[PDB]
Amino acid sequence: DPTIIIPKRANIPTNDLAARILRDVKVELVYNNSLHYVKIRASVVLDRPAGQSTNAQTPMSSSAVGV
Amino acid sequence: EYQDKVVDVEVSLGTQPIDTVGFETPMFLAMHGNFPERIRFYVSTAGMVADGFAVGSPAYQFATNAFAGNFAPQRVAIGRMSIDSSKVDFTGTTEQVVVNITLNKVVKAVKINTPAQIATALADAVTADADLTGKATAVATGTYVTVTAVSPNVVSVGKGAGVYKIVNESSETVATVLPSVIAENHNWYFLATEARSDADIVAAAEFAKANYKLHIYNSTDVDAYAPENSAASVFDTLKSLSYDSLGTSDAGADVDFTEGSVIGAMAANDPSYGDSLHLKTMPGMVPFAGSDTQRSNAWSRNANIYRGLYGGGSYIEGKTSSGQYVDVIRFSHWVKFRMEESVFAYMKRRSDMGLSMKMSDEDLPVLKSVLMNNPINIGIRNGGILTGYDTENKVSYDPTIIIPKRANIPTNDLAARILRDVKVELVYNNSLHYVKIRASVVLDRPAGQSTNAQTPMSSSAVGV
Amino acid sequence: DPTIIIPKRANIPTNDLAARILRDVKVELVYNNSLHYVKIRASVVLDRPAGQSTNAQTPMSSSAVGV
Amino acid sequence: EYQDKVVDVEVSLGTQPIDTVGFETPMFLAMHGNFPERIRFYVSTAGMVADGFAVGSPAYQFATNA
Amino acid sequence: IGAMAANDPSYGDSLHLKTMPGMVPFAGSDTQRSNAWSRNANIYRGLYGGGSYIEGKTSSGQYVDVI
Amino acid sequence: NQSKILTLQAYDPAKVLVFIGGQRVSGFAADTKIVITRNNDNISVHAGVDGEISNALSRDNTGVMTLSLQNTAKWNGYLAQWQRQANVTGLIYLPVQVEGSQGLSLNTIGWIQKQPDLSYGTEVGQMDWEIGVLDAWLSPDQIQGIAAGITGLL
Amino acid sequence: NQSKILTLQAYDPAKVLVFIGGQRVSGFAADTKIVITRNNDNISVHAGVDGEISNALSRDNTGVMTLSLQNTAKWNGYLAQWQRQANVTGLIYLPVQVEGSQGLSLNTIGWIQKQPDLSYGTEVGQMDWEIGVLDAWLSPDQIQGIAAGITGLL
Repeated sequence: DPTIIIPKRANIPTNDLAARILRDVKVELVYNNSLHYVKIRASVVLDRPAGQSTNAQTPMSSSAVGV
Repeated sequence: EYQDKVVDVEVSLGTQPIDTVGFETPMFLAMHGNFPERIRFYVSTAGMVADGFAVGSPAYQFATNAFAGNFAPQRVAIGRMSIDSSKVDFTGTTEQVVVNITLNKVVKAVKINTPAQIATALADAVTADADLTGKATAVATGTYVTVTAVSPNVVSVGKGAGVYKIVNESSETVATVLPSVIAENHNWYFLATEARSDADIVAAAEFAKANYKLHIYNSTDVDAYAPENSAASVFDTLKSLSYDSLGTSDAGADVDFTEGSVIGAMAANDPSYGDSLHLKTMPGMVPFAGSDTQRSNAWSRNANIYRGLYGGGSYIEGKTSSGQYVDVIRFSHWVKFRMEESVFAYMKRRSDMGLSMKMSDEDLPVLKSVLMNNPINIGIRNGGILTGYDTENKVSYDPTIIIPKRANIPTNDLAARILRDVKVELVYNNSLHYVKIRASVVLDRPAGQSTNAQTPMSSSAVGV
Repeated sequence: DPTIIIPKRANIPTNDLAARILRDVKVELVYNNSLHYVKIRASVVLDRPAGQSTNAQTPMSSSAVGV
Repeated sequence: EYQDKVVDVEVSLGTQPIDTVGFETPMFLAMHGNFPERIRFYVSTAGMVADGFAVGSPAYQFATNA
Repeated sequence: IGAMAANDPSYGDSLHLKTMPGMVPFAGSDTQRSNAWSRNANIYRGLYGGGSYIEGKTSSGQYVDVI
Repeated sequence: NQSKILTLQAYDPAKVLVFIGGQRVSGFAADTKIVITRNNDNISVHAGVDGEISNALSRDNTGVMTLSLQNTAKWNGYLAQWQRQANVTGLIYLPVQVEGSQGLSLNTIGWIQKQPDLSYGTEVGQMDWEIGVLDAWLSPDQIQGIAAGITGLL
Repeated sequence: NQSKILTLQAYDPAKVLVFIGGQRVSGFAADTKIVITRNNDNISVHAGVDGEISNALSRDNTGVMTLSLQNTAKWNGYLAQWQRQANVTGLIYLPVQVEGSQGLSLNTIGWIQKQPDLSYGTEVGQMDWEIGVLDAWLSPDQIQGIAAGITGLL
């Protein structure tokens, strides 16, 4: 999310009140990106594809073994 | 870094990719010298052969069996022991004998055409290969040929065609090796061993119970189904010690090391469902050929048997050495690991921001929610954990959690800064193993039924 | 509860009135504690759990027999 | 004194605990020689058998009934 | 120091499980860890994929948090 | 038995993406974005006097995809111009794609069948374009596939 | 346990700043200055017969910002003139900003929805203007942000 910050009067040095110029205003942004290159991976099958695994469990995220 | 084409396509003919699954990596303690490390992880047999493993060698057979299961894992851990020599026993009978032998990245397939004569001919043929003689050695004796590698050379011998055994001998004992193996990596769950002596199996079983691992072994013994009074097999040996290990009798267990099939039928199975192994099909195994009495004896000794029924093959009864079902053991280990992991993960995140947990009644109770998240709820959702009200005993199965209060904590623990006495309860579900039916047939006209229309009364009133 | 104590003038020795330094101010505190280790006791049931005792009395605190 | 794991769990299969109740301890004057003391306190039949009491003996029957 | 510098002692926030970049996990076995603990030599250990300090103890045996 | 949450994520209408010709559609109506309906029943049934039952499959997969847009949306101009462009040049077909958030999807060829009526009133009006589809088979994009070989019987 | 002061400073109503178009509003009513309310619920819930629960997010962020001013305040003229200016020229949108003293804030686009009734009586009257807001999400302006990555679970 874009952000904007403005300093308060108590934080302005006395010198700037004579110069009458404010400083330290800050803004932030995130730039998008276009797409330049793409790489694809195809596959071809000739004979009868082999039967797939018949597991119906919901795939677990990671191994439980950890110490 | 530089791409010459905006769009590129690699056309792979025939091959297909496979998704990434979560699993427990098995460990196979083999004896060889192909690499210096105590333990390595492989993802396919191609990588193992690229490391100098001979086709048909024990590790290769185990890996190719493990990767063929319906629940096969995607990594395999290979242990390493010392190696003194190897044997090629031709005891039995055999027309063409082929032995695959690889020596220091050199691959060759010796050939040959009474067992003693075949062994002598094979030994002579081995010495004919100048490369084998310079780097390896062969000698004949009885029905077996003993081959040894020259010290700066690594030799791997594996099955080709024909009937014979391949046995590797090593001075290192399993009991001495496993403590070093566990030090390098503790990231594995299943335990398997190449050596099939009684002492090695007993040592592995003792180690597994202490270090919270699951032990598997195929015995290939014939006393496994001897009459019940003959308490002389390894299966009966383990019963006396009350150890836990999924052991099963087989015929090819010492030519193929069929532990791979069991692991592939067990690796990617989530314990949260309580999915027993009763009827799971396993490629590679061969049906048990004994008769009814032999099967009864095997069951009495807790030696599981692979049986073929109605054209297919099926495991049976999934029992362990101690008599408890393997499913219960896996569920207990799953709970034990994941409750701890969840609690530690919450505590670490809570102390990584400051504001670490403190021993007070105002902060302790959150452990109830922390534990009710992760295992206690996933188990209920997947059906592993039972809930509801029991009508027979008039008791409820609802999971319960209790946390002690600060006033009940002894002063000593406030110095040790460790809490104790947290209690949890659970009720495990059950699969269905056996069913019995009672049919009936009628031939003539069935007799007229009673025409009573009253609501059936519950019990006799006469009681004093 | 934190406590603070201050001595009175009559209790100050004459020497300190020349040195002009006060002593014997006392404070007390109780430090909290973080949590380091935890131990759990789980249990699993397989068959039908046995029926519990059906006592409905309020549990008594301790045995009356004492002399 | 030393704990190797931040969190540890003992998975007891089947067994369950019971709360602490207030009660009056009964006394059974049995005749035997298993221990020298005139009177001892037990909390389960397992402890009594561990002290050399034979299964089915009077004290064992009384305890298991109580 | 980076895991300790900006931590306000007023919270009593021990160092038990704080993660620290740069350090490498301790590789010894259980007996070696027991010996190190007996000598009050803290060890960085890796658990469940992450790294974590342990026990924050000092040479004299008192926890660094109290000091 | 405890109540179970049917999904982990939440059905977000903004995540439903409609691609007509390779561009995302924007400026939808209030209540309903799109409705997909089949023109004809999948399977017909012939019942004899004696009770014998025989069935025949239906090969008519044409369907209608309603599309609601605010009359102030800019996509009204695109479709209106494309209507006349196709009428003159004679090319009416264009790809159609729909991505479901927590449901089924669709990817086929389609065309504009009828232009919705236009009404001006106190509040902002609505236009319900009708887009034909060559095949109206809603396809899944989930872990489904490992159980279809289980329900099979007889 | 001792009672804790929820803040260091004191909630000062004068510190709440309202900027409509780049100018500070002045001459507020007695009791309440501004009220912000969302038009629709954030999340809807669909409950099945079996007990399955599914939810869908709501993308309607329109809201209403009540604004109370004394009938003697000069800002009544500004809004009244701007109403007709927008009616004639056709431009109704203008920026709206609210700064909280010890609470949440708001910064979005808005417009005048309804002119309040005018009543003359013994005492000075009050007018409660209604200002629409494109998005009614109250945003924080505090140290919040380091804990939002902690409450997350499941």
